[PDB]
Amino acid sequence: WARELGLIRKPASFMTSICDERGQELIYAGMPITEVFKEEMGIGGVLGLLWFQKRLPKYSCQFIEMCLMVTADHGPAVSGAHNTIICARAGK
Amino acid sequence: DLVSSLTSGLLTIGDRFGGALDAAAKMFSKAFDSGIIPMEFVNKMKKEGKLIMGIGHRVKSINNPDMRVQILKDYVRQHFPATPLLDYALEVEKITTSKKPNLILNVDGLIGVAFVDMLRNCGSFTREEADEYIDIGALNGIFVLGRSMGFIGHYLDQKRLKQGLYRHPWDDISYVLPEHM
Amino acid sequence: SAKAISEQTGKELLYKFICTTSAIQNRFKYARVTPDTDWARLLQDHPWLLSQNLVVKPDQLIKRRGKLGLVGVNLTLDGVKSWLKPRLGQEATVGKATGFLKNFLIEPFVPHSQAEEFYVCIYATREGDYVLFHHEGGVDVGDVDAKAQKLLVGVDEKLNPEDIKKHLLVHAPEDKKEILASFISGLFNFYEDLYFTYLEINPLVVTKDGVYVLDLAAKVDATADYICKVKWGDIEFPPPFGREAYPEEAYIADLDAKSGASLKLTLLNPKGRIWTMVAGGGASVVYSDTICDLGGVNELANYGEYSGAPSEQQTYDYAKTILSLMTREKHPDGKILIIGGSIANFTNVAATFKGIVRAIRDYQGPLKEHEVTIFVRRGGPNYQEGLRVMGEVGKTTGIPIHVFGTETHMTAIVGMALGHRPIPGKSTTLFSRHTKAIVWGMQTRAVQGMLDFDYVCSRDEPSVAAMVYPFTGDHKQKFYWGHKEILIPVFKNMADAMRKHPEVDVLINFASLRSAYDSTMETMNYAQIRTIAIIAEGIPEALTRKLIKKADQKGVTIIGPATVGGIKPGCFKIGNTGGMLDNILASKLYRPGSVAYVSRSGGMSNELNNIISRTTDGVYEGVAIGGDRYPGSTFMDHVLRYQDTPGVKMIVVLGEIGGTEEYKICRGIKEGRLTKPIVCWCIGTCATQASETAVAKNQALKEAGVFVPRSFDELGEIIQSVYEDLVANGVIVPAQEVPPPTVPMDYSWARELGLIRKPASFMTSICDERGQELIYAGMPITEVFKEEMGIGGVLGLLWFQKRLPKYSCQFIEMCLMVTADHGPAVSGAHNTIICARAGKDLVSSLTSGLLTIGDRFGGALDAAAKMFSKAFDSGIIPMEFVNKMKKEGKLIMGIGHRVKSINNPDMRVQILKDYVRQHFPATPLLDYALEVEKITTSKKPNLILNVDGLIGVAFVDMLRNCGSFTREEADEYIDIGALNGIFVLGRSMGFIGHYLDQKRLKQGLYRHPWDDISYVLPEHM
Ligand SMILES: CC(C)(COP(=O)(O)OP(=O)(O)OC[C@H]1O[C@@H](n2cnc3c(N)ncnc32)[C@H](O)[C@@H]1OP(=O)(O)O)[C@@H](O)C(=O)NCCC(=O)NCCS
Ligand SMILES: CC(C)(COP(=O)(O)OP(=O)(O)OC[C@H]1O[C@@H](n2cnc3c(N)ncnc32)[C@H](O)[C@@H]1OP(=O)(O)O)[C@@H](O)C(=O)NCCC(=O)NCCS
Repeated sequence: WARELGLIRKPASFMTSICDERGQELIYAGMPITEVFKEEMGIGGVLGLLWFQKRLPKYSCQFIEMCLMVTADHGPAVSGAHNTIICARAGK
Repeated sequence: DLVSSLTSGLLTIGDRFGGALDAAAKMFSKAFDSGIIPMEFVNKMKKEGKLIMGIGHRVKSINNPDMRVQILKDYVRQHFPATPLLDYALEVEKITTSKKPNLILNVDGLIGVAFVDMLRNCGSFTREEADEYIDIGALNGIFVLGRSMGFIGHYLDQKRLKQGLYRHPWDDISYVLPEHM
Repeated sequence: SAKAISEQTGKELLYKFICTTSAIQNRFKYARVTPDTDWARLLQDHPWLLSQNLVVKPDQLIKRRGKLGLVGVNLTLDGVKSWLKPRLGQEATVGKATGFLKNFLIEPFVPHSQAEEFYVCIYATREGDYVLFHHEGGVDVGDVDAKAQKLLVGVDEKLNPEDIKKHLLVHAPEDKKEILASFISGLFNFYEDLYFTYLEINPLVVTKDGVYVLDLAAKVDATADYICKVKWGDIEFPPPFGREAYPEEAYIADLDAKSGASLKLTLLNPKGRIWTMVAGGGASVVYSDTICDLGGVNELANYGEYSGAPSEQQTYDYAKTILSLMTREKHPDGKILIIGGSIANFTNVAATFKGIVRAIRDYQGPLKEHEVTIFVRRGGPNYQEGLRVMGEVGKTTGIPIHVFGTETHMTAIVGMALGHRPIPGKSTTLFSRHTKAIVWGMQTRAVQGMLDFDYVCSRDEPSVAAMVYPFTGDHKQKFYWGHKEILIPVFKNMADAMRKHPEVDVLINFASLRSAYDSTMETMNYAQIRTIAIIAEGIPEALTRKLIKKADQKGVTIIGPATVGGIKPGCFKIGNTGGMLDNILASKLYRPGSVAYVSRSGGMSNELNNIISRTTDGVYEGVAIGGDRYPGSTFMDHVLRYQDTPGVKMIVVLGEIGGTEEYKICRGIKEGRLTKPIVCWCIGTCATQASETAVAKNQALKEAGVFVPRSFDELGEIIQSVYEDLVANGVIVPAQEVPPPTVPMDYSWARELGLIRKPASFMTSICDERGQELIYAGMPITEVFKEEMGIGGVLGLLWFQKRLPKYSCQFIEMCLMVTADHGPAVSGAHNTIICARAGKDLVSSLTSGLLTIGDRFGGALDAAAKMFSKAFDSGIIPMEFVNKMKKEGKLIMGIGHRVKSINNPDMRVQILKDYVRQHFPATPLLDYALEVEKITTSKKPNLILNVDGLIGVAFVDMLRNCGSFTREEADEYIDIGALNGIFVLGRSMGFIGHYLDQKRLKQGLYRHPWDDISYVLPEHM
């Protein structure tokens, strides 16, 4: 009540310049979610919005998706995939 | 569950929280084997702009001291033969509390210098073992294994109070977004 | 603070760090004789005592021992042994001080004539250093300023021996003229290199063999240890020669040592009636001055302070020591306790009063038994509630307590106490409403105070353009402009701030003493900065004289070296001057007045704001110049700066004892320079060089047309008289009190004074970290270590919040010893080894091993407890339980092994089973589990009771069969997972061991070869 009638004051931590969840639309970096889906940017476009806070050009967006496609699975011999298999086989 | 709650608490024991246990041993033993005075070690450490690890604490001061530092000091004075690095660290502590009262020699610095004393002034560690166990990280493990009891205690307590999901209210945030990206 | 050093350490530093080609003599030939010293070690350590002639003299900072006759001259070893018998342990009398003699210095006696002894004295002043030399030294010189040749060497400049011969050695002997210049130049170089202040070598004796130094005297700038601790070493600063300290005085000295505040106590009279426990620097000397000026010279008991916001425990200890010192003697006329103080800056008055009234309620019986009268005056934030708390304790205890606030004059409290009255070129316009500053450093409290002042003084533009901090990168700090939230950029280097903001002209230097000099020397070469305020403290006198010199060169004015700043109402405020916005709005410092003032200390500036506010129309521009030795701008520069401003109508000046500046005020007003009415008072008369004392400044200023009150009780009366004369003459036209803008206060301040009531999450019934002792479950950490409960005991405190019995604590230590490492084959140890071989770190290796302890690995600690305790509370015979877990699938958890079967036990289940059967009273569930294992060993021999099942059933049995668990907490912890906690905390030792061991064998990255994979991929998806 004392801040709704506007008299108290509060220093607020956690500055977070990404993804304002309040309001009538889920705004990303500066661009709303309906603009994200109308401008037809893939997940590379929202990687540019959330991580870099820039609307990256449409060749860099496809390059970010190409990087997330080639840095997918590379066999289960390697150590991280091996630990995931050990924890899945322990049924976690 | 227990392992995910304790584990998501244990993945913050880094350099600012609780991982000063090894850097307050490496720094205080790298400035004791290249022997300077404490009053020049502090000058060098401020001149380089880096933090003296294991000398600062957010909430405790000299007018509000933490007692767990005193319980360890009164043990390492008696049962420990020949502990000079702790005396060096106490010298640096009072040099820094003469300026700012906030900067008090932590338990994360007292355990580091007392463990270097216990490794290199008791038996069975010569000088390559007792420096390998500082370089490898056997002093962060003391903090992680000690604080696991507290984190499991906090999991059990928040499980027994039947508390709900946490939401962190928007009046503690101040979103500072760009204009229109 | 330049303080004295002993002759032994002076000669030690001289003989060790001198750099001369001259023949120095008697190097490291001196002996220190104490009352506690022996003689065999002395003869073995210094052999020259058995070879030469000896001169012994007391070194307890005794001045002019020749005029007193305490010097042993030309004696043998038995000569000094027979002469030191009435000198060691006898209370000597020197000047006006009778004190113990406990220190003597022995020198080799030298042969010398009257024409060999000279006088060298290098003492520091504001412009530079004075090298004073006299060709006729000794004790009977007398006139130390009327005969000798002086030479002023400027700051940041060197002294050449040709200049010594030209100005200083004109009347030296010719057979000493070549070596004396070398010794004086080396002595000056050593003086400048070790940061002394006043070095007096008398009497120096240059003879044919070399140079002897008979007596020495030296004061060293004690705050230059951060630059010269390697050259000083362990300096033992001696106290002045006087009476030995009382143990309570030494107790408060120890409190000041181990505290962060300033806790001073000195008992002038342990029998008298007037005790004064007054917080503040200048507040204590002002209260003792108006005790002295009201007939209380002889019966003033103590004087001291508790300044700089002490903790509640520390102010309780100080007030307890004062209330115990005023208790042991009786005074039937009546004892008076003046718990005074000025307006505090930011401290909540109710907390310090809470400490003092704890010390009062601890001494209420003796305080009524000894007829005390407590007079309290305090101001600042929440002084209303603080004085109301003190009035509540005065009502409830029954002792007379008289609380006064900002409405009272500062020292009329001691007026109504003793029975005297009843109890009821440089610039001028430095600061403007377009003046933007640059703060240097992370001082967000001071910057938010300045921005709150800029809001409330009706100023449309913030007076912090940017902050500068090189230890972090460039970012944008979040600050509060009224209700609004603004971003203020903190820059790494000052070049970016002076590039993007060319409108600034003032840098507020909040760097510490180890970076303030370099920061303002980096600042002073920038053209836009025309004033510099250095708020730090500890900066040495040599570095601040170099700052004064470069400020006079570059034309900037400096209000730095130990200050709080200075406030110009309506335009600007330097950091933390004034205090909170409560103080700014109560003292009406938001609209421009017509009075200017100068002070030296920053503690009396708030009282000056209060007095001018209550008795005048406001303050136009007020400045405190600093609490250092050589202030960056003295009183006369600010009075001349006030003279050229069209807004000032009168000027108040608050001076102090020491330093000749009010004489410059006298000469400036007499030589036709000052016209506006000056009011002044020099605080701290209290004299119970005599040409620069406070009564000298008062008698000098009273005659010279300056309005000077008699005591400090009448300062506001004099200022009100001068103001009502100036409003009768029609020059002062007071404006109308426009209402200011309002700021919201603070969530922290509103909860501290207690009117907000926010609901708090995170209920946490464990480990109260706050307060003074790390409290565990309900028991402090000192009781944890005193009652010898191990890590099982602190597990019972943190996890279960009960005091577990000593067999159960040792049982939990036994469980954490058996559930440690069990080989690296297992899933969690394997994951820890793979993350350690991928070179990660301890917490990610242990953590990614700990994320396997679920159901199939580490789940038998809890499943074999829930199973054996569900099927024991349902009343089932062990044969029926084995058959019930047969028809439903469901192999019994906690039963089975791979090798150790029977007549070949587990040998770590046997240790736990032995401990439980020997120590646990009334263990039914282990006996039920042993009946089940006796039934199921008949099927297969290797169906022995596992250790993961035995710890489960022994733990459930311990919880529901020992004390302090009922039965519904005793299976609540089983349901929540205290057994999973036992396994995870046990196996963490093994996983950290595996991390360290794979880090120590220096293993490489793991690849898991394709011979052990067998890909079973589809055909073409
Ligand atoms: C833990 C820590 C963040 C707490 O410090 P803090 O109370 O927040 O102090 P702040 O960072 O708010 O204030 C910064 C000022 O104090 C200085 N300072 C703070 N901690 C310092 C430290 N350990 N060593 C040297 N200087 C320190 C900063 O240099 C800076 O100086 P300045 O006044 O000239 O600007 C910090 O001291 C630290 O990182 N210590 C090393 C890690 C550690 O020991 N952690 C155990 C306790 S959590
Ligand atoms: C048939 C044979 C292979 C079975 O041997 P086995 O040791 O009983 O092996 P099993 O796996 O069947 O034993 C499991 C038993 O222990 C029980 N058990 C196993 N794990 C259990 C657990 N955690 N908890 C409770 N019970 C468990 C099982 O329920 C079962 O008991 P059940 O009979 O009540 O069902 C054995 O008898 C044999 O070797 N026969 C060949 C001999 C021969 O003729 N040789 C040729 C002549 S030269």
